[PDB]
Amino acid sequence: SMTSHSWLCDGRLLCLHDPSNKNNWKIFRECWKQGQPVLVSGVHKKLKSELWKPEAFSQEFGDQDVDLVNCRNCAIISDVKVRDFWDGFEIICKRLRSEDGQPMVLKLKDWPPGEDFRDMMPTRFEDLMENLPLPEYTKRDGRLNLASRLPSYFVRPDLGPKMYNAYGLITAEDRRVGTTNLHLDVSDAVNVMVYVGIPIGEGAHDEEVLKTIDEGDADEVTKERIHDHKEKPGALWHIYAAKDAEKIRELLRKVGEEQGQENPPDHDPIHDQSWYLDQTLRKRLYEEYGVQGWAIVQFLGDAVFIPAGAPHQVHNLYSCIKVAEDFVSPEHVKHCFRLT
Ligand SMILES: [Cl-]
Ligand SMILES: [Cl-]
Ligand SMILES: [Cl-]
Ligand SMILES: [Cl-]
Ligand SMILES: [Mn+2]
Repeated sequence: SMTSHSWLCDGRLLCLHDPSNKNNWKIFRECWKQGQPVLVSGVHKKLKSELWKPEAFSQEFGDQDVDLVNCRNCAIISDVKVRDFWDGFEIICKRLRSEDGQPMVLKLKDWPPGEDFRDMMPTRFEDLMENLPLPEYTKRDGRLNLASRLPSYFVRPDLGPKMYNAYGLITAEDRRVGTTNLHLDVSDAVNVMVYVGIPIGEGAHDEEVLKTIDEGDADEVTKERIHDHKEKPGALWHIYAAKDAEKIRELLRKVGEEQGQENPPDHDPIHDQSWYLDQTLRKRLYEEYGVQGWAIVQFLGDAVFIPAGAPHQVHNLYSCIKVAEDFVSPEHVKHCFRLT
């Protein structure tokens, strides 16, 4: 039977089932006011799927110049063509190679650049913004979005959306690396999985995806979504409550010292965006600092709501296209205020 919602993370995570339900706000707002993230499934079924394929991004924009990042080592690959990224998205043999002659795991940096999404891709912008869940919170002019209503005493987000495009991580060594490192934002965000590309040529790395989710600390209901429904899994997230950020800073300052980094006692390891919390660091955060997170697997069409001030990291299981919009909910406006 169709249901309004379910729970993940052993009851700590709301999952809404109908992205366009005019009553979602009544369930959402009680979880959101406590500083929890929220998951909304099924947004892919509202979108024009032909607008979100990698082949169409290559055909229409392939001649633009861009930089990429090598996710394994943080190296920047300067001033290449955007088709060099898209044409290897799903076909491994077509990927750029490192000196070792392996195909690289790559992320496309800042594309479309700055606030240009709307200008470059007007039809995609319409399709996304018209189908965001919780529209009174997430639309530019929604009645519960304060982004356009605050004076300069508050940090206001840029005009979005922002696109996040990157290959999936592959090997047992890759399990310790991020697509996006641990960091926080002063605004609220909604991030949608609009496309998941499951490769071919070295397509058979299905078993290291299972070990990654297991060791990622995912719940038994999330493990059922794979085996039972055959939905396409994109990315493994870890999110932490805004109130735990300083304990996470304290762990990461201790670890930097142990690893002979040399840093002033005040420096901000979260703001540096230089860390990925692997199984060892997550266990140490729980045991030694008493901090528990939410481990979330974002499938095709899932929308992740990230609260202002919440530290978070992302690890792509397969090749993904994500589109995110920032907003300022009244519940969390404290987090972008410039005083006390
Ligand atoms: Cl809060
Ligand atoms: Cl467009
Ligand atoms: Cl709403
Ligand atoms: Cl990063
Ligand atoms: Mn982010």
